[PDB]
Amino acid sequence: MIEVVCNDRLGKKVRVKCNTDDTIGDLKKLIAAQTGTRWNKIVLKKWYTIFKDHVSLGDYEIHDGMNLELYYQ
Amino acid sequence: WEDADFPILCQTCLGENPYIRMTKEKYGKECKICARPFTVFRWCPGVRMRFKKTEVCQTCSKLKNVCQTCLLDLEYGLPIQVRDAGDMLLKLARTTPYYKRNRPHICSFWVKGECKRGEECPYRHEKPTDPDDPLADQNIKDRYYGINDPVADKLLKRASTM
Amino acid sequence: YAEPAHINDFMFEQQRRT
Amino acid sequence: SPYLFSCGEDKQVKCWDLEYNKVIRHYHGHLSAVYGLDLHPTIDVLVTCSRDSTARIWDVRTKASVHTLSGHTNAVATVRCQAAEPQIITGSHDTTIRLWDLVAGKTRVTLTNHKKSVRAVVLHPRHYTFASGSPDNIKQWKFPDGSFIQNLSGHNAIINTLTVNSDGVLVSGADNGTMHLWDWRTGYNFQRVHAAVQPGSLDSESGIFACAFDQSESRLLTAEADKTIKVYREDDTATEETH
Amino acid sequence: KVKRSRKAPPDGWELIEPTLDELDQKMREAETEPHEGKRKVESLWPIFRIHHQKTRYIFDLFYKRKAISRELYEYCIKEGYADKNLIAKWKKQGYENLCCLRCIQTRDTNFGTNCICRVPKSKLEVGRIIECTHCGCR
Amino acid sequence: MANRTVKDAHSIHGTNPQYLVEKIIRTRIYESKYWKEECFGLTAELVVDKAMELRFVGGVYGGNIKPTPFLCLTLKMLQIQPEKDIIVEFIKNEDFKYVRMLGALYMRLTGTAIDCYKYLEPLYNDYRKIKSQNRNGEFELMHVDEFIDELLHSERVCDIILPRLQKRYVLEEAEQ
RNA sequence: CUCCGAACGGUAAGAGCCUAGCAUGUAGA
RNA sequence: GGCUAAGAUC
RNA sequence: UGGUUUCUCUUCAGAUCGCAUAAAUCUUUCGCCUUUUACUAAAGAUUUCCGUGGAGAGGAACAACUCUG
RNA sequence: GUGCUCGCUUCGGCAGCACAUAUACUAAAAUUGGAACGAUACAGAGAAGAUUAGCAUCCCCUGCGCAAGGAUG
Repeated sequence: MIEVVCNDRLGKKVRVKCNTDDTIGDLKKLIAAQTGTRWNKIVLKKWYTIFKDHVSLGDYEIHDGMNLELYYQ
Repeated sequence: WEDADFPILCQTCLGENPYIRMTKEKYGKECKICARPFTVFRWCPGVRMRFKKTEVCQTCSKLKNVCQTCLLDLEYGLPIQVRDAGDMLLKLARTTPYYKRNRPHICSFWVKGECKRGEECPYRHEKPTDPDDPLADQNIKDRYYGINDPVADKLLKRASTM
Repeated sequence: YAEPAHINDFMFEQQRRT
Repeated sequence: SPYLFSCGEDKQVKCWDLEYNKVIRHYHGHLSAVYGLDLHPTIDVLVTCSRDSTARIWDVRTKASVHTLSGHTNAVATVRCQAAEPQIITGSHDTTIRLWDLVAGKTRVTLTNHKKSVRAVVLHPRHYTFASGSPDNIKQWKFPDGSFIQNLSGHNAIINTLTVNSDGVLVSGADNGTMHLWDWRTGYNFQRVHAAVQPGSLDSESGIFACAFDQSESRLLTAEADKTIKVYREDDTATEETH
Repeated sequence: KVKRSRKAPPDGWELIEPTLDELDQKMREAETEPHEGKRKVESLWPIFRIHHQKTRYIFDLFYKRKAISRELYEYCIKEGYADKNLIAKWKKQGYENLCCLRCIQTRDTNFGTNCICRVPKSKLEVGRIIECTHCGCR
Repeated sequence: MANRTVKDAHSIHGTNPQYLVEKIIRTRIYESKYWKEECFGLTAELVVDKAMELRFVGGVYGGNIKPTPFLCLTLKMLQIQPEKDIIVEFIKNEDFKYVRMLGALYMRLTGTAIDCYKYLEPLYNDYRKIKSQNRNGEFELMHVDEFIDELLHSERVCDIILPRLQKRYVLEEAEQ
């Protein structure tokens, strides 16, 4: 279980623990549970690389502590 | 900084009555004569007047010796370009001033036709001036300083007519 | 030259407007 | 008020209150060292005679300055806050004493004396007005607008301490160690004795930098420059008639 | 609208039920009016005008006609049908047709006086069709 | 060009008429290929031309926020702010199924509470179908009564949030 | 045994062209 | 022209 | 002797003025320390804020119900 | 407008008495002038240095600063 820290700008930085084989759609539901927004309106980004909605976390090699820059759509 | 106690204004801008009422706002209104806040002294010249206030600064108007609102002169009434030209101020002066110096602004809804205010409109629902003349094309420093003064230009030109 | 007065503002504004 | 205010040379008027034996205010505002501080008996303010370019009227228990009494061409060494004098008598080192008012701040009257750098001032409110002082060619003064009564005796050394008691004694503490004691009324030097020095100190190092009488006006206290706070008591005698 | 008391209002409230409901529906429709047309403070003018007519209906039923009971009068002033300060100013003989309670405040004017609403036309100037900006009318 | 197509005509219920959709959705829709070809010129008669050509009902799709032309024509209609007769004309016209759906979005966003229940109630009897762009970009079939009931449902439309003044039960106690 | 941290120390550096959400409310004739 | 460790200095 | 209330403004508060209890600053202490602010809490005294207490001044409501004596 | 005159004196009204005495940076305005270090295309931080250092004797920006930091003569 990796602890992905969705640390966006302006104070919004939360920890999101997800499974390795868990999909990215399950990660946005856990990231919205600590941030306070709709999970359908959250777009994760890492230098203009907008992630998909169907690719598992084990495919991106997102290890523990690999922080993400959260953005809102 | 920049404080004041009484406005150095003319008798024309002071109102056509012995009794008036002043309203002092200390360190405000952003007086562009010296780019410093001055005591904005608002008053009422009379019935159906403009009810203007102070525009120039306090110390900036002391060297020019003009009105606080009209900003023409102290005794004669000619502009600063006409006062620095030249007695010359005795002939160019004119007592019993017109009410256009204390007249209110024009109604923009009356110029557009949709004057929905009616007879209770405080603005003047009359025809505006002719924009082809240089008398309605002055500026801030153009009236204070003598450079580019259209009112002082016609005052020296119309003085030699007959 | 300023010269204040200790008269009432109510009677002065009523007499001048009348 | 129970507050032993102190003026340090590190540009900090550390008002060490004696209610807890610690700093309570730590007021600031001076650009350089502070020469002297005097508490006003009536107005709740402290006249901090700084040495940057002027003095400072610091308000007690407010931690803020009241007005900058800039009326000196040099460092304002001496300071005097009298209830009788409406102004604040500031002693400037530019050979010109001044009396800056408390409300306005400008110097109401200068001093046409004290050709040397005036760094001393006194006050005798017992039966006369407040006097003044100078290192070279000192003279008396008056509290209403100044009045030169008489000059001083032959004391040419750099005077730094000038105390006056209510019994008519006038003590002058100079930097040369010649503690000349004269009279505030007669003017002749009564004792004019010179003090000794510490054995660990040098030969020419003893100098009275500060001197003030006791609260009971019995034993005089003069702090010398030889690291020895000397106390001078009184003694009864009659064979000291001056001609 | 909710009565906000739930305390069984007495007799005479049903006699004044549709009259106060028509005045309350007029003020709610005036509150839903947009900011177009009004210049700067003309939008607050029907807010005081509906409030002035609501206070005049209760005061005429209590003082002039004297048909409403005092128990229904105290329940109407507590529920918000009419302001108690507006009925207090109308009890004095010096003010019986005042425009608004804001115009009677002495500290509201910059010159420290009353407004043009509390001034008769015979004692005023000849040519004046002015209206009170704070109150709403004369 | 993008502030407001009218200088001073009317206003929205709580803000500017252009600031009715979300600011995250309005910023991405302001820079689009379908928007830049349309925002250079758009009139009342030109709004009926572009709305009849498009047959799609949805909002954003894809990784980046790519707005549908249904949401793009909705923002251009809200920036233009037409009269109530033109908005009632687009809802009653049977020339296209997407034309009545485009008028219903402008009715539920900027219209009054009594006017929203009065206009959307005859739209519930339509049994026709339409194509809707999903979140993954694929098309999905949606009935006309299914989209009209979704506008009267909770605020979950594609980039739209505007509650009514009351519910259907609270409005029933006051009016019909 | 369940005490959960946030920012700065960080993306450079520049050349030509292109488009924008902003603000003031004047005396004068 | 002042204070800094003949300021350290082949 | 003669007034239940309510709102404005003028002092001192050494009474758990507060039957409960926040933040900042100053002078000393500990832990981390890597530049700093955000830090941990032990002691003491200086403000700000949430509030309050007696005693004169001015308006409104029945001040008239007649309260104590 | 509100209440009253041993008023004219009808009770339709008129005249007088008493109270109420100056709100409004005045408009639903008229115009006036433009700023992303923002995208796109071009080349891509040198593949190379012999004075040995600081302290005080004039201002913009980040920041809430009686902490702090960049630029300065």
